[PDB]
Amino acid sequence: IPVGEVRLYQIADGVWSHIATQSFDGAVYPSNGLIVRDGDELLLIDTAWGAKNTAALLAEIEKQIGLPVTRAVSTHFHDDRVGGVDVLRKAGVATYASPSTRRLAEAEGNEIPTHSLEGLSSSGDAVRFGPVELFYPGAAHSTDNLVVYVPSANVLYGGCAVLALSRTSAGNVADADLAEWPTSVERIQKHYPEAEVVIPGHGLPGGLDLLQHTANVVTA
Ligand SMILES: O=C(N[C@H](Cc1c[nH]c2ccccc12)C(=O)O)c1nc(Cl)c2ccccc2c1O
Ligand SMILES: [Zn+2]
Ligand SMILES: [Zn+2]
Repeated sequence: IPVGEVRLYQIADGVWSHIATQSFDGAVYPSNGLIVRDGDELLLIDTAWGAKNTAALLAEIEKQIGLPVTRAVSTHFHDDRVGGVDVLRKAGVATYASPSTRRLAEAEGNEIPTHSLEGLSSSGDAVRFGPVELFYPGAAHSTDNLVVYVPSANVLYGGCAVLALSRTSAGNVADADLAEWPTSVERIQKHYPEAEVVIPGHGLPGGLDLLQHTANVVTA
C-alpha cells in the first residue's frame, strides 16, 4: 500500500515473518522474510529490501522481540534479499550467502554478504544452519536461489522461487531459468512433502498447493 513500512507477525513458537514495502520501476510491492529464534539469539532470513527498511526492521525486532540478531542469510542476489546487508554488518550481524550468490551480487552492483556458506553446490544439496535447514532446489527465479525449512515448526520459506496464489505472472524473469523452474519446484515437493505452511517471496502464506500453482504460472 504505502511505501517504506515494515511489520512482523507470529508464525509459530520462535518463528516470525517480516513484511516490507518498496518502490521498484514505478510500482510498489510487498516483500517477505523470516526470523527464527535459536536459544537467546535470532537468525534473520533476507533483508527488508533496502537500507532504510532494514534499519527499521532491526528497531521493530528490538521493540517487539528484544533478542539480538547475530546472523543473517540472503537466499539470492537481488536487491530485495541483499539490499541492507551493509546496515546489518554495521550493527554487528554476521552475514552469509552461497559463493555463487556473492559473485552474482558483485557482478550486479549490489551489497555483498561477508561469509560463504559451505555444502550447497548441486541441486538437491541441504545443510543445517542453526535452527533451520537450507536447500538448493535447482535454478528457478534465478540459478542461485535457496529455500529454507524450520523443522521445529514444519514451516517452509520458499523465497522468490515460490509464487503466492494470487499471482498471474512470474514477474522479472531476466535471470530466471523457466525451463528448469518446474523441475526445481518438484524437488521441493519431494524433499518437504509434509510442510504445512509455505511462505512465498511476496504475498500471503499458503499451503503446499503454492508449489503446483507456481509450476502452472511458470509453464504458461
Ligand atoms: O507482476 C507482478 N504481480 C502481479 C500482481 C500480483 C498478484 N498477486 C500479487 C502479490 C504480491 C505482489 C503482486 C501481486 C501478478 O502476478 O499478477 C509482480 N509482482 C512482484 Cl511482487 C514483483 C516484484 C518485483 C518485480 C516485479 C514484480 C511483479 O511484476
Ligand atoms: Zn529476485
Ligand atoms: Zn523477490
